[PDB]
Amino acid sequence: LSDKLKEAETRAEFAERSVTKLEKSIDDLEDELYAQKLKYKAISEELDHALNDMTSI
Amino acid sequence: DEDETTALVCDNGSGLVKAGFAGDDAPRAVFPSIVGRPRHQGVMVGMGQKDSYVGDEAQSKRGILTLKYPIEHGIITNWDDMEKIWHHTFYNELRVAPEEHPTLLTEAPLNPKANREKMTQIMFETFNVPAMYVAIQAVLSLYASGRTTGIVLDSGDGVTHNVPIYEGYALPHAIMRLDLAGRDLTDYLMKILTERGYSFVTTAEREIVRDIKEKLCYVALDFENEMATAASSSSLEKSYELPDGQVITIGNERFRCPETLFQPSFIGMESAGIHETTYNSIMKCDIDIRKDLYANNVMSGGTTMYPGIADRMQKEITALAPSTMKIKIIAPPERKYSVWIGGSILASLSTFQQMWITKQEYDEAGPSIVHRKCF
Amino acid sequence: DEDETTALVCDNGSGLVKAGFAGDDAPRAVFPSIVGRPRHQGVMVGMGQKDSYVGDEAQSKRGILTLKYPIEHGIITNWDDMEKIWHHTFYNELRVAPEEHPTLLTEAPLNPKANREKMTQIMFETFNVPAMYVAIQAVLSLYASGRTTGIVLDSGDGVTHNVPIYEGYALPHAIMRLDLAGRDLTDYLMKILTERGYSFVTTAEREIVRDIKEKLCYVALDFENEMATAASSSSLEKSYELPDGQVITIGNERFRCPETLFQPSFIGMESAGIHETTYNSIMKCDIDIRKDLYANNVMSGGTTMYPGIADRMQKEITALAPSTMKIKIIAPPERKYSVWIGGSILASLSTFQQMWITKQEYDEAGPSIVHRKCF
Amino acid sequence: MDAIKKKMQMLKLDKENALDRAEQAEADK
Amino acid sequence: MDAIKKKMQMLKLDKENALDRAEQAEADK
Amino acid sequence: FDDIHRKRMEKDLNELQALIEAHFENRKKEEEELVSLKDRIERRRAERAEQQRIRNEREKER
Repeated sequence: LSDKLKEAETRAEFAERSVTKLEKSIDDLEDELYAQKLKYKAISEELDHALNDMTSI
Repeated sequence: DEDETTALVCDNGSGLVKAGFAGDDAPRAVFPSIVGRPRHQGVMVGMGQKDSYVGDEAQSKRGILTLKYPIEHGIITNWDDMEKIWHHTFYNELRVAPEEHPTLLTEAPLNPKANREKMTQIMFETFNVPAMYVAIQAVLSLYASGRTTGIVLDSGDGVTHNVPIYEGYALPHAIMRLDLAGRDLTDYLMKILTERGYSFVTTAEREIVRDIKEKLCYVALDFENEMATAASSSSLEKSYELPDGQVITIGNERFRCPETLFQPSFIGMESAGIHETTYNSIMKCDIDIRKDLYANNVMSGGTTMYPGIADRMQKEITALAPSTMKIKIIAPPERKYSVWIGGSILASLSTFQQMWITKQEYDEAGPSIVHRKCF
Repeated sequence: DEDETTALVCDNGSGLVKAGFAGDDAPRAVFPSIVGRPRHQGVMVGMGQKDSYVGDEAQSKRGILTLKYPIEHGIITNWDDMEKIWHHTFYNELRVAPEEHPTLLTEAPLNPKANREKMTQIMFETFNVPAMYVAIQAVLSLYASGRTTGIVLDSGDGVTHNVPIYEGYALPHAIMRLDLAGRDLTDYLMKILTERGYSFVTTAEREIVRDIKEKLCYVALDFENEMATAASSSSLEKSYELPDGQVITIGNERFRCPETLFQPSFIGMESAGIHETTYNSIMKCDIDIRKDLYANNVMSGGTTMYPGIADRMQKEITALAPSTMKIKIIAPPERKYSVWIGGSILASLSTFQQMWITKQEYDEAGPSIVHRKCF
Repeated sequence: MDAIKKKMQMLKLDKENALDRAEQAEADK
Repeated sequence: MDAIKKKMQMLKLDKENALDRAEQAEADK
Repeated sequence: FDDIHRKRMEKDLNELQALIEAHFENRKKEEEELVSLKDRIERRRAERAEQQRIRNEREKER
């Protein structure tokens, strides 16, 4: 039990570490990703918005 | 799904097959003219796996398939593969079994008779089509474009045909058939990209180069000046994303490949290019024909969608043509998709119902009948 | 030690380095394109010991070295190791210095341009050669064999090129560059000898297998028959003695390896074999060319020295080729080293002395100059 | 630029046709 | 984009000018 | 015929205005809702992360 606990505690730490590491890489992913997400579509949107108007000549 | 025995229509090239039904103004589906086969020994058990894959299946599973094209330079050399393509093309996606509907297939005006005979035989004996017709691609292009007169350049993957038609009449003595085509342009690009450090030798690699060409290449209005800058500076280079995340950067090769249409010597071809091929067809027609053909250079088939080609072909003919005369190219956005559309137009004309070979006349005469009935 | 400013000639491939002076009929010395480096920590003091070893030094001290080849299937990437190979080739073998002699190097016709530019740059900037000339291996292969017309089958360690030349002209659209070579045969043999219970995975083991291949292998005229007997009886087995005294007995692997040249699928390659690429390179040429190319299929490079290879390819080409016409393979004893000889022939032609890049033009333009000056 | 692809065809065709008319209108004499 | 604005207006003008020239020249001829 | 061209301009300009609005508004709605939502998700995750770091320190003392 001590070894299973050490392994489970080690794994509790590694798995929780992986969870907070991924929650962080995901946040750091998603947050940087939303930046792309919010600006790639807004830039391309607004480019397309502008295109409707850019082409009004 | 259909409520009438409308003919089914297909334009089967050495590249792709466009398909839909007679009476429409567009194909409903497009398939590559490809049948793929695995080149590896199966190790796992119970993973399905076909003996061969067809059309889009062949490309989707291509990682381990060798991909073959049943059509070369305008004709079918492998009709067992075309039967699988036609089942898929007519029944799996369009959802119509030819057994209850007439079928129209297309060919170049000088296309070997053996090919129109097999197209007729296959649809009557394998698909039990009630009727057949094999159409001239030039006729179909002119119908779709709203012309009865012009030089039809069908400049696709297989062969460039180049046929003058005036007031609906063929002028066959002025046909400049040329063995210069889109498949050769691709082969040239593979060799010049090899010079740049990106060798392509396998099927997957060949299909990548054809994708590079279709997305990055152009002919340019003025090749030598465009090359002078593209070959000297990164400012005219464009990248392409390869399937594995790697990239290729391409300079003058971007237009040097398409240029083979105007400079066939790049692939060892004895030709002055597609614009002299076009010009000579006009030149060989009667003097009161020439004015209408100069005013009607008709664009159909592939390669007609390269940037700079519509403007380049009108300029190149103008440069060969007499002064005073107006040289004009017929090259709308619906350019090239004119051959499929014409198949639909012809199949559905009231003046063309008597031109269908029925599966009556067919069995009494055999497939050689197409040579007597289609034109 | 030379009494004239004769050009130096060297074939720096993925396998061997061949070198001598222009005007001779053979390289004076041949050794592997290898630069070796210690893979162990030193413990004795005052032992000398180099950071890197070159050529025969690399093989002589290989017990503790990892050995690398700077040329990758025909292209130079590790130019720093090649500077060491050239310095060794010129100064410790030929006893010449490029500074006092113009130098000729060679590559395949579809070899990436980077190879010719880097070879030019190093010989001018680190060796101060007064002039340079990058030759085509196909040109040199036909000069050595005595042809102006024929197919160059240069099937060596790096890449098989397959190029038709007619009356001294290239017919480039028909070149079938193939990723099938002597280098793949060495690795394939390591894998099939593993099947026999003798695993080979390391550099020393690879050098042992390259020696087994070079001394025991052949292709045979009839593969399946040779296979059936080799797989059934000890009468077709041959032993090999390893450097450490071990003995390996090899049966059908003796030819199954080399057979990959005709059946590339053995190593996972999408190819019909070297006889089909030879055949198609001719079939893509005009009919007034084909009559001369089929009668002159010319061998150059390694693997062409295998028993049954000229007869095996001639048989397959003949089987694919039309009748009446004669099909022949030219396979002179000056094999594997004939491209070097061709280099000597080119370097010494009076008609070639205007083809040199001088070390004036070079510095004004930079190494890209080779792309315009050589061919 | 879909708007342009079609407007481009419209204007090139309309100006070319108008120009062809301008040239013929005078050239006919 | 300048290319589209400048040429759409110039090609539009070639058309309008050519159209007027056709009418004018036709009236003369 | 020229009515086709007029119809094309009518649909393209009705579409242009619908588009200038849809292009911008679909992004402003999705994008501002997304950052507002994920600004909160980001803050909530950061708060939870701090709380877990504190929880880990407390267990280490235990």
